Amino acid sequence: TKRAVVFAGDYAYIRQIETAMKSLCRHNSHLKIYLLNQDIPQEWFSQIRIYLQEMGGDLIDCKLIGSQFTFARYFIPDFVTEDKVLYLDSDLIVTGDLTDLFELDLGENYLAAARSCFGAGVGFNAGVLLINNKKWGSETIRQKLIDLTEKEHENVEEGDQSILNMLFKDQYSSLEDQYNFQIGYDYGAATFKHQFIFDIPLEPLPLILHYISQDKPWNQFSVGRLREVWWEYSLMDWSVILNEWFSKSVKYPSKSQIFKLQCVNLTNSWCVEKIDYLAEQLPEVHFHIVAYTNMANELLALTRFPNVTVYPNSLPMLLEQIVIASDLYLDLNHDRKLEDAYEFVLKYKKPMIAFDNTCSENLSEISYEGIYPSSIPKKMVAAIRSYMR
Amino acid sequence: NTKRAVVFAGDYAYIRQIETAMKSLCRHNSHLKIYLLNQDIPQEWFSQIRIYLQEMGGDLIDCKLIGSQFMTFARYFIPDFVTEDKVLYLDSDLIVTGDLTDLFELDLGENYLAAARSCFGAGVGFNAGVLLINNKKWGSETIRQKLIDLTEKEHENVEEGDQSILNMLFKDQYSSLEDQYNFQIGYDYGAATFKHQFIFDIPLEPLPLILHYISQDKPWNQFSVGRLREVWWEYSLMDWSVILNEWFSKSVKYPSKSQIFKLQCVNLTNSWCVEKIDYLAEQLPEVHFHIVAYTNMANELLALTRFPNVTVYPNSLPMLLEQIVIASDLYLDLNHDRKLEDAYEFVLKYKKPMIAFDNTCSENLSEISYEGIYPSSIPKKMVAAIRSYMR
Ligand SMILES: [Mn+2]
Ligand SMILES: [Mn+2]
Repeated sequence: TKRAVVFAGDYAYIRQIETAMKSLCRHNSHLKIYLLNQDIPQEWFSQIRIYLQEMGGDLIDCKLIGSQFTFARYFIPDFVTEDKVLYLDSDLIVTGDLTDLFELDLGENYLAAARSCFGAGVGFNAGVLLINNKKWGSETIRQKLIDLTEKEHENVEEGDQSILNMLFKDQYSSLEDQYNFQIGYDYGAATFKHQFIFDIPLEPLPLILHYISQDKPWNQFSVGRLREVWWEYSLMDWSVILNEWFSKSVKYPSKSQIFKLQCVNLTNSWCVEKIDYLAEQLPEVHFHIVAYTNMANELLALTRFPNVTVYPNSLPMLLEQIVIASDLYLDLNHDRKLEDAYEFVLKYKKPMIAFDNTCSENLSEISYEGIYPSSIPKKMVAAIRSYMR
Repeated sequence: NTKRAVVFAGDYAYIRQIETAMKSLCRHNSHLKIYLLNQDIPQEWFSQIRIYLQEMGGDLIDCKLIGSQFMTFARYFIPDFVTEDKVLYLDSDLIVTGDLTDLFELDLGENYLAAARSCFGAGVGFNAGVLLINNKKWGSETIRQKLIDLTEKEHENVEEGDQSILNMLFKDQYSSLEDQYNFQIGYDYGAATFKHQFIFDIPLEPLPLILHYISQDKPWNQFSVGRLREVWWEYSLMDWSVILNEWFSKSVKYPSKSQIFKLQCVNLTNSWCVEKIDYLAEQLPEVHFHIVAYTNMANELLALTRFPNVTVYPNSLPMLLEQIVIASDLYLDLNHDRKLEDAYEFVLKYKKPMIAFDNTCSENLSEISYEGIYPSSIPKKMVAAIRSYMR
């Protein structure tokens, strides 16, 4: 059975994130990792998802694209479905079996959280949270965290960590220091002459190393201890991690599914009739959605699907190569139709289909191999599948 | 067999591009001595990747451009670092898809370089992203300085960074490379913009030997419009183990130089000058030297990142030094006066041997404090002394 973990980071931190995830996975099978992000490319998710699945888990691309949306942590209950989830920062390393941490009862607590810097900071450290997702959702904790941040964000040193403290004061149980061992405090410890911090044993290795502060181990120069450990995981090939688990008979089939069809549309509108439904309904079809300008969030968010490539600011000749490379044109876009498409559809004799509300006004029913009901799009799903061999 | 010289140039921010480019090269070509011109790539990366290149009969050379004698123009300094008579320069925004022997073995004669044309002929001159360089002649004819002087003169009235200058100076003096050895597939947006339709009829089966993803439209961005996006990602996401296992099956497998340290040495400095530290690091690869300061460090010291066996710790603090001193075998009191008390306090307290050069002793705590004072003019004695503390 699957244990739920969540990270949040943009593509600029993909090296840290991937590493955090590598360490985690090294020592823990059956992980359903949810990754909140905005800009991480989809080829990365396709490949890493294969590995997670092979270890009896999964990888969920949670796109924070839309006006309703770094304070990504806040949105955890909007994406995560299980009752309990572990949030983890990306500037950190997992050194062993986290069973205890996973299997811990929160009771009526909103979350479990370790103290800031071994007792030196106020409150708890936000970098490891065993979260009661059921209660975060069913108590509207997301919107509460949002509204608390509008009301006073300046009056609070330390970002969303201070806000999570300010809301959950005395409403959290507490994790031991080794499940969020803030080795990155070293520079601050040394700064404030906290001599006994350097006396804490680093053998055996703490279960979670959290390299807080600006003094990061992956930088050129770092003064903090355990710099060498981050690099062990960062430079570890995924095949090392996997062969460990395929040595101890923990091996599952992936879903590296290949496409049985290549579909394309060119749009000059945010609205592409049933594109989301068609995407989820046809995993085996790569949809190519092209534009000549910037795209609105409703389309950019299609990055969440493994099987949809989106092309903002393309050009006619690039569209043309896609049409050549395609099996089927889907005439789904609403407002102004762009002529270049019909041109290329005729030119390379490409079949075309549409919905009753997305047909061209300045065109005729022989141009379409079928016109399908936009309120019964499963009929379009069956039509599309009929072009597969 | 023997090694073919290759040089990349790029900073840490592009490490994902650099490493991918190096994976696609190594996937298809064994026995590569790779040089890499940079200022901020951490040593742990080099250490690990070096192991791989060597296992394939090659090597990886950290070419650190730290010091006022030197990054957008890193190419210029190729003939200061590279020692072979011929070297292949490569941009890091690119993929190698096969055997490059025809390129490596090409005779330049008296040509200073070989290059492919810019954008299939669309642009003026050659593209600077793949260069078969006559390094012997670049060195022997002071090309680095002329490139710097032609950049000093008329930098303001040229447009392509240092490709302009490269083309300005070598105009009518290079042999040509076929397009497939610098296939600028990244020109696709540009070729679509200016309606160069025939660009798009150039067949991409079989795959060009060198794909070069020029322009702001990169295949590794969230979105891009250019073709052959898939192939960059095929390499980026490939484990090094696949590359190595492919070679081992074709009987190409060399042992690595995995040196393991026999001693740990430390110094705290308040100056740029740490007596013989370069000499010492070179003579003593089996010794891990740790050089610490409480402030920024000068380039002479930051440059020590070139050695695989020296860690350098700018902006450290007393309690951090304390922990390095605890873990270490020997204190080398090499800094050039303005001795910081902390070192001597930690040295006594944890009962650490401490040696020095004749020109680098404290004036205060006299010659019983040092287990040996060695000659600064005969530093081979300090070397032999350091090894006598090994086990
Ligand atoms: Mn953090
Ligand atoms: Mn380039």
